[PDB]
Amino acid sequence: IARTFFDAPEKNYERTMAILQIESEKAELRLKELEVRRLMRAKGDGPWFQYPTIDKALIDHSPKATPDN
Amino acid sequence: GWVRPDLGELSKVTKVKTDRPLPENPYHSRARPEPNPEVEGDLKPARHGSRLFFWTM
Repeated sequence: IARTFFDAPEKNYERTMAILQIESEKAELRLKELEVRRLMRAKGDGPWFQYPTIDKALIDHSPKATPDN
Repeated sequence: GWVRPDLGELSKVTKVKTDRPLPENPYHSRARPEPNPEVEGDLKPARHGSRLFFWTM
């Protein structure tokens, strides 16, 4: 029975170790993503939460009809 | 000895030789804010996929 159907205890041991490593990595990445999102929302210096502003390529630079501008 | 200008002569854009220096900052503008850091580096796949609940991709 243990030879045909069942799995070796070493296989289950090392498989559980692999699963635990992957899931701990995922949990740490989730917590880091939460902290990054909070910091980017608070400070606004990152690539996220970049609300748009007025593009400065629209400003006319040629001399106008009045000098005082 | 004066000759009056023709049509379009007084509307020409001319050039002026002056000695006063050019105003380097005529708008009295102050220092501009520093831009955000941009994107650098090649794109790599996400570590363990989406990491959304139980999904392994």
